[PDB]
Amino acid sequence: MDTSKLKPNDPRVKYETKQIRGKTYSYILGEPAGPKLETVVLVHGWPDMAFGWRHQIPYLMSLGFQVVAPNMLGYAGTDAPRDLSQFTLKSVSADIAELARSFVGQDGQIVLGGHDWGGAVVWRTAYYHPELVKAVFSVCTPLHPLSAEYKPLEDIVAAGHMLNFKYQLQLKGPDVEARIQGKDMLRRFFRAMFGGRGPNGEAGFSTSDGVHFDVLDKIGAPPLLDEQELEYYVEQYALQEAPELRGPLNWYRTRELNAKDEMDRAKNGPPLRFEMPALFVAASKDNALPPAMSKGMDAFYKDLTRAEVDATHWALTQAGDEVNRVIGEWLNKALG
Ligand SMILES: O=C(N[C@H]1CC[C@H](Oc2ccc(C(=O)O)cc2)CC1)N[C@]12C[C@H]3C[C@H](C[C@H](C3)C1)C2
Repeated sequence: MDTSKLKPNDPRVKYETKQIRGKTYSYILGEPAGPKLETVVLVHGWPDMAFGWRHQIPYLMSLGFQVVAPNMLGYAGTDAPRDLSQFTLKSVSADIAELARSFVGQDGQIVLGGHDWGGAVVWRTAYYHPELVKAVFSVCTPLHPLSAEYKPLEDIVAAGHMLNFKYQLQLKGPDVEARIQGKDMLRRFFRAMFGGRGPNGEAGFSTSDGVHFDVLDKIGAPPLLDEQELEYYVEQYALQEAPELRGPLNWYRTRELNAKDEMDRAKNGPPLRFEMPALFVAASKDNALPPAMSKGMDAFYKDLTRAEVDATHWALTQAGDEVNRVIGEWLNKALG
């Protein structure tokens, strides 16, 4: 089979929905070349969608894997509940567990991979559902420990800490949700988020201040999406009810809910400990998720493989071939 990246509306895969824990979940389903060896579930982040795995999906199919890549809660053809408790890592992990078992059966196991917010999801899924997850990998996103405390991000950055996360204040508030509505604004947003620049090279997004709305009308073509890829992101995001970014931005509105879930697990529940094979792929030039942030993470794993790829945040695509071979070689070791 052709292993080149999925194009928009690619015919090598199926596009389906299933009811999952009270929500319509849409996903990409790729069937294996040859006998099915494993099922791989792939979890994207923000502001991405299942199509963000376009380089990995046909590659994994060619190796004999069934691939299920959902549009996560809030995104594209998937429901965007009003209730923020649906957007917690624990609830979305349970969604993933039910969706995965709808393919492999309740007794089955999966390989689970994530990027960005999806990487945070898959570490929690392997923690909440060890019965299900045979092997787990994350691109860019390292492990964070179980939250023992909750402090508003406002106070954290006001104290001079976690300043590379300050854009999340803007994302969780009203401004992006209110201003980025409709296809034409979504297109400008995606030009910014995938590397487009203004007439004098100004960025459309920063980790300090978030989306730079005044740059958006003059932002040029993104280097990390071709024109039809850009338009597919616009079209798919436009499936959401106005305001279209409510669902995706709800992921930044769960800090307190997630903390409450995990302060519990951190006192009664089992410790964070991954006995199954795990892979962490860092990205050299990710300024939100720099490799240095993964420093103390190996102690939580019996069997963690580390890799680094020379790419920005959008490593699945910009370094797609290298990421593919890191994953494929690790799976050779992890599954056999
Ligand atoms: O915020 C998160 N991703 C955004 C994705 C888009 C990027 O913006 C970019 C990136 C690159 C470019 C470019 O190449 O030009 C432009 C804009 C900024 C960060 N990810 C999380 C994932 C987990 C959970 C929570 C906290 C922490 C760890 C990071 C969210």
